[PDB]
Amino acid sequence: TTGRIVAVIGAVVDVQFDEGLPPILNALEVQGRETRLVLEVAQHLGESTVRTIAMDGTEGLVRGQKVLDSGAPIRIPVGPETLGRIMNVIGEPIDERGPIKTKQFAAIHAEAPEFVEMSVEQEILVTGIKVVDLLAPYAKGGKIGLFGGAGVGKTVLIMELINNVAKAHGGYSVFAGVGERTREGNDLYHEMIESGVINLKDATSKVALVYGQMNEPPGARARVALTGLTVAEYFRDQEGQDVLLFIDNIFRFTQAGSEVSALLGRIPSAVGYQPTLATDMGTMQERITTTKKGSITSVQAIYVPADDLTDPAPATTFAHLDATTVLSRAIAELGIYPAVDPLDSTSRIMDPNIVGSEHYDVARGVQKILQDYKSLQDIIAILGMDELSEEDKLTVSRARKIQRFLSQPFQVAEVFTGHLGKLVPLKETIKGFQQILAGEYDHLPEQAFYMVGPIEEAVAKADKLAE
Amino acid sequence: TTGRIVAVIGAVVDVQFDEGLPPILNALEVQGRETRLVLEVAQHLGESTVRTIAMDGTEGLVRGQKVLDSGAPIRIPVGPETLGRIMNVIGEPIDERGPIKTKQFAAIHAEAPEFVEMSVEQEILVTGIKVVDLLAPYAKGGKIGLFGGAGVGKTVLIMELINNVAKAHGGYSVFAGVGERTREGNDLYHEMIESGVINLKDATSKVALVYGQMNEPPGARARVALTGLTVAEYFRDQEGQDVLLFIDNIFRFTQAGSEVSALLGRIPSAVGYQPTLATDMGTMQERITTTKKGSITSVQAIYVPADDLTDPAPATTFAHLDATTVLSRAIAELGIYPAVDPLDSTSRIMDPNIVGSEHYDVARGVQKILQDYKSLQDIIAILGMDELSEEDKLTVSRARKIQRFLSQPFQVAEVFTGHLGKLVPLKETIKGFQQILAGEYDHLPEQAFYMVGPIEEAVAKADKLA
Amino acid sequence: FAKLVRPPVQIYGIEGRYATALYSAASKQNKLEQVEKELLRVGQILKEPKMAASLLNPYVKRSVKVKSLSDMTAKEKFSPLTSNLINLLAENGRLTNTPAVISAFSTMMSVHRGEVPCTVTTASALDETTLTELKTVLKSFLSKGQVLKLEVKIDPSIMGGMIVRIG
Amino acid sequence: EVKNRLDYHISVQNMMRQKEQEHMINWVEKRVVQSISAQQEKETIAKCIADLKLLSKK
Amino acid sequence: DLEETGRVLSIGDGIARVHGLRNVQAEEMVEFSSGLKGMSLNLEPDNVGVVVFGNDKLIKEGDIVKRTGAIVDVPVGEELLGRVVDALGNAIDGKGPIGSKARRRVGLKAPGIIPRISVREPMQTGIKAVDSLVPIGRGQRELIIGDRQTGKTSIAIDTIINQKRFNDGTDEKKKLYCIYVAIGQKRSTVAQLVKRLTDADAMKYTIVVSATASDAAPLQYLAPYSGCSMGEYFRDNGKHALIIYDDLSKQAVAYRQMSLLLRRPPGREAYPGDVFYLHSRLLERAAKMNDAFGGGSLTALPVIETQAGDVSAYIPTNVISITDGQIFLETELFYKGIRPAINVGLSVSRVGSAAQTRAMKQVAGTMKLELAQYREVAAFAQFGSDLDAATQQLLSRGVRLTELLKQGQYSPMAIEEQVAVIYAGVRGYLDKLEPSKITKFENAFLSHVISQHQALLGKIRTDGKISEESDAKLKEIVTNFLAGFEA
Amino acid sequence: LDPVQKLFVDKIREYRTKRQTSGGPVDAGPEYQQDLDRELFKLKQMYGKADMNTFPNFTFEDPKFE
Repeated sequence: TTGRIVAVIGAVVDVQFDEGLPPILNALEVQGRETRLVLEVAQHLGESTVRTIAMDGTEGLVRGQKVLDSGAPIRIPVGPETLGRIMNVIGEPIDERGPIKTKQFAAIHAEAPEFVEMSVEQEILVTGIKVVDLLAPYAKGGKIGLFGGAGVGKTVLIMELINNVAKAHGGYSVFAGVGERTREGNDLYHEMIESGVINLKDATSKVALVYGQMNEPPGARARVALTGLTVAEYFRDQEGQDVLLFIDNIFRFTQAGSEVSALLGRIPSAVGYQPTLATDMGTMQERITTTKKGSITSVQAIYVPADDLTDPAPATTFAHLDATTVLSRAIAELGIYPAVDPLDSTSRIMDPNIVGSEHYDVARGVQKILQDYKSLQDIIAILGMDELSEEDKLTVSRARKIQRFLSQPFQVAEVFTGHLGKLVPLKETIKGFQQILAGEYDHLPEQAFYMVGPIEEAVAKADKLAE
Repeated sequence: TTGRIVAVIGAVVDVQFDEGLPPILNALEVQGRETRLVLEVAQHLGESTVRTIAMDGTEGLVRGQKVLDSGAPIRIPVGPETLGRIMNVIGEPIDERGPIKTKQFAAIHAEAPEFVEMSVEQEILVTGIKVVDLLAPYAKGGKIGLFGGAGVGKTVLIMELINNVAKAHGGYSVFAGVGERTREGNDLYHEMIESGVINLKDATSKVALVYGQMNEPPGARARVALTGLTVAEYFRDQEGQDVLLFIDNIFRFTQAGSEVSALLGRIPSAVGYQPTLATDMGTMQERITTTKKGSITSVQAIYVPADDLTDPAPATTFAHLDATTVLSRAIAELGIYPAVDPLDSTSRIMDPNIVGSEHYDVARGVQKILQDYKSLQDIIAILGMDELSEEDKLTVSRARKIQRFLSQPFQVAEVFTGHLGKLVPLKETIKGFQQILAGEYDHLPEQAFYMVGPIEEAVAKADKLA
Repeated sequence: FAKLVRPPVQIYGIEGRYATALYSAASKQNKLEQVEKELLRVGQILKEPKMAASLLNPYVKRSVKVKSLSDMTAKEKFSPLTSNLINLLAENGRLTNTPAVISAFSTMMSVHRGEVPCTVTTASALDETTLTELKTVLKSFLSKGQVLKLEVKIDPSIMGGMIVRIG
Repeated sequence: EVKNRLDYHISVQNMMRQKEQEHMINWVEKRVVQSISAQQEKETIAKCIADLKLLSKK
Repeated sequence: DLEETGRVLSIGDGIARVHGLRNVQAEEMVEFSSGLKGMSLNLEPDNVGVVVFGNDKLIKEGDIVKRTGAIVDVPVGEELLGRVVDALGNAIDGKGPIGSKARRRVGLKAPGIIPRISVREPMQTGIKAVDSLVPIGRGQRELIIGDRQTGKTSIAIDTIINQKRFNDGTDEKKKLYCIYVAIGQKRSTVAQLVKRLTDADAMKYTIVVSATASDAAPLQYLAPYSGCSMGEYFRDNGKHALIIYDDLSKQAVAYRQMSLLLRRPPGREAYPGDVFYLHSRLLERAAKMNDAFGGGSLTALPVIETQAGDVSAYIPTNVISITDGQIFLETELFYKGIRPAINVGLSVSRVGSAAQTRAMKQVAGTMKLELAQYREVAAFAQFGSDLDAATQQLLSRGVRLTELLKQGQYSPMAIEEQVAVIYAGVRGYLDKLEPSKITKFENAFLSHVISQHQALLGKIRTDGKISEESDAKLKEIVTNFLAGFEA
Repeated sequence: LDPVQKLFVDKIREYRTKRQTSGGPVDAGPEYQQDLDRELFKLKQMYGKADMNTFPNFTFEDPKFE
């Protein structure tokens, strides 16, 4: 059909479609566009007028301007050709490496695969990051939230995870730098190039980069998430791969939604969040899956607004999550990196069976002690800090060691730290703590334990410290 | 031409003018009204209907009633002969010393003087109040915005200053009772008369009164400030003058704005706010100045809405301030009149610069000590300072003493205080702190420092104590 | 829902939902002008307290209205669909509004009836024509020097910037 | 200390020209704005140029 | 003329619902009969919602609204340097016109990934603390966050002044063209400010974009974007510009208002949502380009003034989420005197090192660390009173370091000096002395080195680093200086 | 200085007539003279009330330390 811009009210372009309409969600192309203006249909407002969503900037546009419906929703390049490619929402070679010679298009409305398709079992994905596995044992294919509020090497960590993992598997990647600083995507870019994990000589990597930075129409930015999903589903099942899906930042997605929600006429409910908050997520998360024919191990960076998770949005988010990483900015403020919240960073799927009881218990004991330790905090702030009762001291110290031991060097922010990152596969870890648990190193003292990979290195560090 | 009341909803008078339809801000005078019932046009709503704001009150207005546009903004009598005189908003003497024989009129929109035109070299307006000068030093030409709780001697203070200052002054002063208690104006009246600064065989008082008291209808209160600006510009620019401009209270300006906002069919910003608080502010503020052509030394009463400063209104306001006066109720609760809190009450013009570092530093130690103390009181609140370091104890007490030493009698409100006013020139001010700071004093009672004049008086008092 | 004759602009809302209705209705069969006049007539037939008595009080119940503004508008003969649409606007409250509704349809200093462009003066082209930049030249021959305070006074107007160059 | 009095004299004469400029202007313009109007033929030039728009735009 | 002219449908609030103009270009800046400009934000089916740039006591309805036919561009050039301009690029310095007769679109969107090259340059401010602890690079973006006239501004100023020496360099690696966006800042303040720069005459390499308090709201709104275009200009000319957005906070307010006037809903914190987009997009335009673009930069110092340290203040939250770190200023230290008043425990440059000189890195790494404990040793085994020497040292040292970073209001500096003095304390050399004498010393030490060890200074600056030799040069020098301080 | 010839001829012509007179450049006008004298005062305040037709001069001193 043809539309006329009948109203441009901001980048909300209400199009009165003239020759009828196209159905909902149809991607529309504005006639008279140097950079095709994909409009996403939102309401058929009636009167063959739709409220549409600009997916480009709306500048210069003549009101009335002619729109030709793409006859579908947003359909996007798909094909293996996306590996080692930076695509935008509309797939576009924002790699700036010429058009992607994709062999398939897809409407980016991918939907929820069926109940039956879902692999009912997963296996703990071990990250080899002690803490991680330990408290939130991740499952291959899992939906991981990285809650964490801002800045805390968060992204760094994430990247590092990518290093650790994506390299390490035949698992493919999608990285969606959504809403991210173009700059950080740049930075990031260079890292992959550098890493050679974006290897471009063979364009392929194993990785789709999808970027929808914080300078793009929110709806569009909102939709870049779908885009990636659609692609990945293709890789997931069709390419059969365990794709690792990095989303940074699903909060911003939600946000993007909310910003528009108003404009979408939806009354964006509490905390400003879109009233459709539930559906937005619901559909999305439900679009996400690890099925039987593949995994999308979904790593969702989740900015925690104001570190408020009780913020309805994260609160919702939580529902979808099955492994949560809540990074604690306080702990971060305690300087750490592991900066995480640990007594919040879970997977409901920790098991005395599946992680075995050893792990499980160790974690539980540990978690407990930390929790206990926390209790002791209550004495100490005002009542003593190398001072009160002592058995509790014993634990205090132990907790403290545990803390330090929980700290592990950053493996690329060695650039900053000079600490070579470390990693400890699971048993040595479990054991590790057991030794500490065993209270072995009590002759030994704290700081030796800090920022290590396996415990020996701490032992070693002790020695260096005895000078 | 003439307009019709098409709708009256309060002082938003929806007027359909067809016959003409002048710009916005054209003052209309209502036909069928014995009163000079000004509506000042607010919106051209279209349909040659304007939304006007009656400045005035309304009633007895049969709708359709004819309004004749007076065709311009409020033009108000001007000339030096306004000194003494209390004029209402519309510039008619509400001193009622007959009328005024103006010289000219002025549209009560007056604008921003130019960036290029400014002379802007802040110099302390001294005040002789230890607490003030020291802590919240005032600058000649400065805009000091007096945040302060209700009745806290806020008014008192301003007055008190007015005495102290406006006397000494050579430029004139304007008192704008905006939304003020008429009563307080009555009171004010009588001192002014009394004081003979308003000498009434003098329309050449050092002070012109413009009153647009609490009682006015909103519009009048809303706009009266603009008026006042216009006057002072007259005296400054036209009459040279360093004006001291007493505004009680700009808050009511604000209030008025917000109040109307609704009726102005607006989306009224938070708390109902006028979002045009901002524009209002700018538009006012910029009229406020201290040109090359002189000073409007601007004494702006700012009621702190709900004493929330956080409150966007004050929040904005700060930007425009140059000297901030926070009267601090907490302090007030500590009985103190002076009730200021200078970690709050700050002055841009308080600087090691503008007012000496001595001041600053002596202060920085103070500000510090207090700042620390401020940190302490809460731990202490539990703990007392008992098992908490003695040096601190000393210092705390000192900080406090310094606090006490800042307590200063009111000469005006000797009735109120009992206490008999004190005024302390700078040096003795410096000295004071430096001494207390020296711990020299400290072998002494805290309350010795209370309601003193110069440190001597504390000394005197120490004896009198012990 | 039907695709309709929507000869553009055409103020789509605004008593012009109806205008636009008849911009498909009337144009269907093109009984436009005929009806335009129906409307005109009606215009004052209404707007007197007489048809618009129910304006005067709508308390009179809408039924009554569609039986007094006519049994249709019925008493006359302005009725192609005119009356049915009358009997709709009535009820649909758009009756007090009607001049404008009529306008919207009708009235066409420009809208499918004529034209109006200007930079200077009342330059009410008036003509449904394909051009007018001659039909102005035309007009500038009823005069070509004359007064021109009979609309644009370009005198202050252009005399505006120059005062700027100086300042 | 030298410069500022020199610059003052210039700056005043500059400021003193602009004011004379506006006041000069105001009398010259407020006199002759009135007289012009007799020229019908600027509305001669309005139409003329208006044809070189009405024709010569499209 | 016709069509792409309008009659003011309604006017109030400088919001002209405009009848006509219909085939209009989206966001076309339009032109008033008054000659005021306006912007076509909302093309509604039956009006054009036009924000009037100016104000509407000056106009009335039915008035001809004529398109300008232009979507905003602003004059661009670099003859903005030495200039205070308004957003439209017009003198407000009132220094006749500006020489920037190119105009360049504000709405030009941010580049891609590819036209960038990330940072690896430092950016220096002379502010020891800054440059050290939240070491910054160029093309960056970093929040100045703090409350009011803490020399609120000062921070920027001294930095700018500091860049003077670099601008007195002939670099373009440090020769930094400074851009000051004044949002909401009364002329007086601004005047002072201008004046300050003037006095410093750093102004010569400086645009000051000033939307004071005054300005009809869009004007303040626009200004940043303006500044932005203007800054992108340098950036694409390889030139390194620093734009200070001070502050969007006021802008947002205005904007909300603008929206509200657009009868758009108060979003979160009564602020509409795409004020996020607003700034986000604005801020994305700050960058460090790669070499193809001359490598240029627009380094962004946005300023946000928190109200009551409120960062969950929605927009702050936002901005934080944008920021590459933030320079948190705290009151207390300020009240304590201590300027720095910063909480570096709350100030970050996530970056850290790309933004550095090895010189600085050499002392600072350690120092940061040391301060970390030092600060920390206020909390474990202390909430305020206790004793032991080991640690006491750390405190002592710490206290010293505090001074050492304590850099009063007004202080443009060069980094090696900074390092120089820093080195003394780091390398433990004055620990002894009291804070009071530090400053004095520091000064003294400075003329001394300045004079004498100008040699040395030459070197350190040169090496970008302190060589071990230069260190040694320090060691005796400092010791001796201290000694000289006596001896 | 100059643009639109149709007005400009007369307008510019009147301005030159000004210059071609020496009872002032055609006249002056009280209003200007009053402001001139005022503005002249103020800027002397701007840079002090010395007269920079002349320059400063200084004096000299010494004392013994030990």
